[PDB]
Amino acid sequence: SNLIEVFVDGQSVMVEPGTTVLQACEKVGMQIPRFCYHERLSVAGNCRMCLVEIEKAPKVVAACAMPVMKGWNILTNSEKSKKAREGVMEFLLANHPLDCPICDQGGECDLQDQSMMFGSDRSRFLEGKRAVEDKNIGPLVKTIMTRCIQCTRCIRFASEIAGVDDLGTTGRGNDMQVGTYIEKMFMSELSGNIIDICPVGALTSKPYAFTARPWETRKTESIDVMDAVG
Amino acid sequence: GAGGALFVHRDTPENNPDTPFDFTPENYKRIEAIVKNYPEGHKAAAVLPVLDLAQRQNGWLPISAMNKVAEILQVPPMRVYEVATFYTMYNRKPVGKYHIQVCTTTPCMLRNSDSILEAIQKKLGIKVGETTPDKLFTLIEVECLGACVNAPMVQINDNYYEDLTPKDIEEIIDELKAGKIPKPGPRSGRFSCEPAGGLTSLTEPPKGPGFGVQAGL
Amino acid sequence: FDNSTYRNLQHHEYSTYTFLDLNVELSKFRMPQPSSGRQSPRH
Amino acid sequence: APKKTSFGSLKDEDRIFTNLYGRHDWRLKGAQSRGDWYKTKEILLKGPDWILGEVKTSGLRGRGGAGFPTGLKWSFMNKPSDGRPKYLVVNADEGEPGTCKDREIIRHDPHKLVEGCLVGGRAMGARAAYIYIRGEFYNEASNLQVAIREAYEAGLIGKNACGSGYDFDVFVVRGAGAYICGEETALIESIEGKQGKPRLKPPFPADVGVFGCPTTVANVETVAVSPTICRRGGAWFASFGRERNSGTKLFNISGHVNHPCTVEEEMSVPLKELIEKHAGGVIGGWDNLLAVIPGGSSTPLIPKSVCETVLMDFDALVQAQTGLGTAAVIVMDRSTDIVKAIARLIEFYKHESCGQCTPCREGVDWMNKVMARFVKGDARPAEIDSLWEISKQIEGHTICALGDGAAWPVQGLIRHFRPELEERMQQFALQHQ
Ligand SMILES: NC(=O)C1=CN([C@@H]2O[C@H](COP(=O)(O)OP(=O)(O)OC[C@H]3O[C@@H](n4cnc5c(N)ncnc54)[C@H](O)[C@@H]3O)[C@@H](O)[C@H]2O)C=CC1
Ligand SMILES: Cc1cc2nc3c(=O)[nH]c(=O)nc-3n(C[C@H](O)[C@H](O)[C@H](O)COP(=O)(O)O)c2cc1C
Ligand code: SF4
Ligand code: SF4
Ligand code: SF4
Ligand code: FES
Ligand code: FES
Ligand SMILES: [Mg+2]
Repeated sequence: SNLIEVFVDGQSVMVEPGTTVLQACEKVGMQIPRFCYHERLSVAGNCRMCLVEIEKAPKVVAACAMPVMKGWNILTNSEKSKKAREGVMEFLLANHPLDCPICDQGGECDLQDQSMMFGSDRSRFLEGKRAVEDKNIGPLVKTIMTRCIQCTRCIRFASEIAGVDDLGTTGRGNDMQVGTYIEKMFMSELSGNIIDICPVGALTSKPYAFTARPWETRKTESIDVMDAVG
Repeated sequence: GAGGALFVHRDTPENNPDTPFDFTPENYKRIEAIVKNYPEGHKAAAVLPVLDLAQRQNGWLPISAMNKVAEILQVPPMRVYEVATFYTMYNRKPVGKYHIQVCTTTPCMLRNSDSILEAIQKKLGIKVGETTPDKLFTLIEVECLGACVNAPMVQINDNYYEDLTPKDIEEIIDELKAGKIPKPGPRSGRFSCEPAGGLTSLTEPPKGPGFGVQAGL
Repeated sequence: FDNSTYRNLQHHEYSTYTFLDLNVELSKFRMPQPSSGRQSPRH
Repeated sequence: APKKTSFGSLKDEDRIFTNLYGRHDWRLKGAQSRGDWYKTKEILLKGPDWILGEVKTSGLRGRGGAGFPTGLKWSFMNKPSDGRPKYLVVNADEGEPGTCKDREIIRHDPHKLVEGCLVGGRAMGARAAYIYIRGEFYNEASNLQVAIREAYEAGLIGKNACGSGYDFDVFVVRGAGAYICGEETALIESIEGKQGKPRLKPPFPADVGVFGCPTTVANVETVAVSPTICRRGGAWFASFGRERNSGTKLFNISGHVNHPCTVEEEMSVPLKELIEKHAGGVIGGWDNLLAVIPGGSSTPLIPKSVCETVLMDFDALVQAQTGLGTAAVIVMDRSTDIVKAIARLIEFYKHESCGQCTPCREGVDWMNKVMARFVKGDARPAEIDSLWEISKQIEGHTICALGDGAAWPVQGLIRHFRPELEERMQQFALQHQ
């Protein structure tokens, strides 16, 4: 066949060429940590949480954007990968606001869960944190941009999935802000989905605000009836 | 310190979509020549020059200018906003007639750049991010400008003034506000990147054409 | 043959449009550009 | 006698850039009088394989700072056509603090650059050359445009370039003040009308480059030395410097030296000989020397005890744990606050970070704050090891090498001047109770 042989933790996997390290690892039930990679969005490669060690390679690679080579052995749980994850989460939490009690993403935060599973347990950051002014993009999506981790998921969704190019980044460096740069409503028939793709509470639902916590809710799987798409 | 400026636009009587901006016909010819430089199907590659052209016609970049560039090149206005806010040579706020940038990076800092900066400050009576009440001078600090060998130095509207002492920069300022234009280059009788005195290399006349060509060619 | 004179004195008389004027002048010398097949990626 | 052991004294006849100081006519007629555009048609008719081999045997390495072997990098683009045009992009961003060589090359010897663009494009099969010049170099850009105009009128570039039947265009593109746009993928993105944010690799520009077409990004000096290597032989180029450190190099000596200057010298010249002979020596004498950054701000610094016998090539400076970089030598004597200088460099890197990836965007600003506190001594000795670990977390985990270049000076300062940091810490401690 065209399939090539790779190794995840010494286990042999046969993958189609072009498959990335993340997909090769997930073929054996291992989920590489991520913040900016979405499988229905274009690859970004900027969050750097997916950094993993390839055996006999001095450098860690971004698993979300690196195609697997023939004969590669991926060490998803070696000391290098763990240290890379801890450093990345340290940098992610250096400027994050202490907002978890008031954040609506409280029990549903990928930042929280991946900090508990892959990061350290304390902080050695002894400076002041950054604060970003909030943007208004309509009555559906509530914006609190101090929680933004700059994964640019919303920008990619709007540009590709929604076909609206209103969202972007202004500035550069630490003072790089996601927004519209002008007072503009992000109107789209699919505009609420940016609430879901946002890993953090930077984008939340305004009608849903403060009403419940995820552990309280009971989930019923059903069908939408507002149109014929079902 | 910090950036100081803001990367969000708030509407204002002097800066709004209805603010009048348009390109002159000669500037439209220049835009046409600029766009011709890039392959067909890739016209966004012209946002960098054209936007700069607007800032050359107007002196700064109002939101209407960004919208005009976006309309001309048929790109979403947010992409033009991103380019305008990312690059530091784009003035999203009006500046003085003479925009003075003083390098304060380590190679320039070693050659007493603070003396030049404070000399400018005491000559003009303004701070590091202000404009004179006559709107003739805007002073700011910038990173390395690529003239480290000729440090300390300043840039004034696409001109380099190198090997400066407080007297030299004061003379440049007081001659500039008299209506003239000082000649660029070092102010130390060096007029190049050569060693300060002696010209230790390249003393012999350069060799003629085909001097060291290998055989067979 | 001399070395006491600086020969890069032309840039003392450059205006704000010299670069773009030179680009306009050079426009007539360039080969036709290749085409991607579309007017824009959004087409 | 073969196998020289000493380097650092080459005569003017072997200097590639013969008008570095702008004492001659930079226009076409002067360049032709100095040997430029000589037998270019024959060189083009030799073939891309011949040019690639001539670059290979010269042992030339990338003069942008990374020191990659130029022959292999330019041969990466020797693939057959697949329907996409091929381009050559010349990097003239020149953003490293301390570097001033490419500026002089462009403003004084632009015809060398144009001829090198033609030759390299023929070697790579490039249809055209895009020259991305720094936005602040307006006079240099207009000089380059004048040179390109003269080359077009003389028939040296354009349709039927030099009469070889090869069509080649040279465009000049100006950036707008972004040091990150010196990164090759960031530069490519800036050409395409986007933000100067680097791309990830793979793909490499030889596969997907500018406009999604095969591309090669090269430095100004690397491209400019190409015609001279082709003409004078290439094997002549390898005779200079040590093995794998061949050729001549342009050095920018700045800081605390009597006469800061840009010079050309044999590659493996000792650093002390370079400073004494051309720069006029350290201010206050060689005994007054404290520290030297040998290759621009991105390289770790070295003290006086290492500068005594160190050679100025890639491998020797790697052995000294600093690297050669762009060969911009910043000299600091014993009268400067070295912590403040390194903090100013860290502030530069903080202001120049593009902000795309987490490690750079957060950690460089964190390091800036920590070094700002270190300058005043407002910290504790455990924070030195904390800062070391932070820098190690930044290094090797970023998309581009701006994170590495922000971590390295901090590591050098910690490695060689920890007692100064601790002394400032204790002075601030007892001064403020
Ligand atoms: N001239 C200046 O103003 C500045 C220079 N620098 C220097 O830039 C250097 C770092 O730049 P990088 O591009 O990240 O170095 P790099 O080692 O990653 O590669 C440099 C060149 O080698 C090519 N290359 C490397 N590996 C390749 C591969 N496996 N396949 C194909 N091509 C490959 C790349 O295409 C690139 O063009 C530093 O050493 C720094 O000193 C840094 C800042 C400013
Ligand atoms: C942050 C950063 C900034 C850079 N700036 C420049 C620059 O200004 N000029 C340059 O020639 N190379 C710069 N480089 C290195 C480029 O990658 C290099 O020029 C390019 O790879 C050409 O390599 P070559 O000299 O081997 O041909 C920079 C690299 C980084 C990481
Ligand atoms: S986004 Fe997540 S980590 Fe941040 S405050 Fe909200 S719940 Fe806490
Ligand atoms: S707002 Fe949310 S989805 Fe958008 S870039 Fe920030 S963290 Fe990512
Ligand atoms: S290391 Fe810094 S400059 Fe380079 S891509 Fe990451 S954030 Fe941008
Ligand atoms: S998930 Fe791979 S870099 Fe973000
Ligand atoms: S440090 Fe001032 S020009 Fe580079
Ligand atoms: Mg959310």
